Amino acid sequence: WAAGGSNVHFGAGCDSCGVYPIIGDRYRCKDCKEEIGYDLCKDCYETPSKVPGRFNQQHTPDHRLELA
Amino acid sequence: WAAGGSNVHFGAGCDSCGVYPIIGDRYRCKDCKEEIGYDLCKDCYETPSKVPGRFNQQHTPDHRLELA
Ligand SMILES: [Zn+2]
Ligand SMILES: [Zn+2]
Ligand SMILES: [Zn+2]
Ligand SMILES: [Zn+2]
Repeated sequence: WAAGGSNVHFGAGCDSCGVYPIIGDRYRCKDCKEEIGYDLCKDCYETPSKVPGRFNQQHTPDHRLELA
Repeated sequence: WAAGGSNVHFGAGCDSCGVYPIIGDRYRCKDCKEEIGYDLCKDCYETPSKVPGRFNQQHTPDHRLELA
């Protein structure tokens, strides 16, 4: 069972703004293969933003992001 | 950034024993609704034993389960 439901993602936090839990939609990078994952909320997804990661990930603007 | 993410899944709980977070391996149903998730811990997946949540109108014995 998903924790928090479908509008609260207690299993990840935004790498750009640090929000936790991710409220709303969640976007997850499929290119960053580091174990920690790379995730962002919608606001940070929609905003042009250079955050390479919060846990020493290597996320480049060419990386692809999908929603869960 | 995913919390846990290795033997700790803060985005899911077992539908069989209600444990949360699922510590250890996590099995997720691929046939149940993408929205309404169905998850199990290792113990509940491997054990052949009735629990009151072992199958429902939504999650049915033909459903397939994958590892995370
Ligand atoms: Zn990335
Ligand atoms: Zn954000
Ligand atoms: Zn199912
Ligand atoms: Zn269980």
